[PDB]
Amino acid sequence: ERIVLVDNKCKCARITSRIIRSSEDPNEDIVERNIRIIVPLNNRENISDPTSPLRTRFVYHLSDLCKETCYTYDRNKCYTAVVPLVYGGETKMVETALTPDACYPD
Amino acid sequence: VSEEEWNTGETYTCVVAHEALPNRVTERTVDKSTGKPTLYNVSLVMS
Amino acid sequence: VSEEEWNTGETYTCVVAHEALPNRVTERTVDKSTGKPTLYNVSLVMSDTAGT
Ligand SMILES: *[C@@H]1O[C@H](CO)[C@@H](O[C@@H]2O[C@H](CO)[C@@H](O)[C@H](O)[C@H]2NC(C)=O)[C@H](O)[C@H]1NC(C)=O
Ligand SMILES: *[C@@H]1O[C@H](CO)[C@@H](O)[C@H](O)[C@H]1NC(C)=O
Ligand SMILES: *[C@@H]1O[C@H](CO)[C@@H](O)[C@H](O)[C@H]1NC(C)=O
Ligand SMILES: *[C@@H]1O[C@H](CO)[C@@H](O)[C@H](O)[C@H]1NC(C)=O
Ligand SMILES: *[C@@H]1O[C@H](CO)[C@@H](O)[C@H](O)[C@H]1NC(C)=O
Repeated sequence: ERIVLVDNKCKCARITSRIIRSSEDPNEDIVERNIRIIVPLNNRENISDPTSPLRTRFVYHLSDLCKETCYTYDRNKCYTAVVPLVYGGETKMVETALTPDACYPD
Repeated sequence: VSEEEWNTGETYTCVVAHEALPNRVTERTVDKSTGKPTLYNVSLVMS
Repeated sequence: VSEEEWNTGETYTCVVAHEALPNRVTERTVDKSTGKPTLYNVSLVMSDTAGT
């Protein structure tokens, strides 16, 4: 029986807990808080704006996410950044999708 | 008490005096690590 | 070759000529970064907790 305390989707923290049960006796059960953080290793300060360089710092405040920028992309919401595309002398300002198969129109 | 004094790890004994006690007092000591030994299962995956 | 030559990145290609080969030439490359299994630099800090 694993209970999920909090879960920040775009940070991918997944703070969970479970009470392991030993033989019946005066209480010696080990309470544990189990987290599973997926570091990107390739994302930027903005995951949407390509101009920002690679981010080395990886900040994970547990209390801040239990209750802004983050590292992991989401599969539900869209990340759209404005991008310039030029054909000839003039230019047209167009949208783009940073990641594929995430929130394509249906 | 101030939190910085708590972070220093004082004895912080609570002496309770009563007639029924065999020695007429009884105190307990709290500390920064007075509870479980708190063993860590820390792991780091690089798959 | 000198050691300092090996320290610097050089192709140092080896060419083998034989009639039985399809293109008759076999080329192989080697340098300082050839092979070199990945080096890990785990520098972990754990004493900042100080027992909660
Ligand atoms: C890097 O992150 C900053 C965070 O503030 C962003 O700047 C603004 O982000 C909001 C979020 O959608 C946009 O509506 C604004 O248009 C952004 N500002 C500008 C000037 O574009 C943005 O993602 C990045 N910063 C910049 C300067 O591009
Ligand atoms: C921590 O260990 C327990 C086993 O006692 C396991 O059930 C749990 O999944 C582990 N946590 C994570 C994040 O894998
Ligand atoms: C860490 O310590 C606990 C306490 O005994 C142990 O159960 C666990 O297996 C240890 N982790 C590893 C990787 O051995
Ligand atoms: C965590 O500790 C438990 C002991 O209850 C152990 O069985 C488990 O393998 C540990 N988790 C690891 C080593 O990832
Ligand atoms: C390995 O880590 C140590 C400790 O942080 C550091 O001093 C050293 O420069 C590192 N070696 C590298 C990055 O090649």
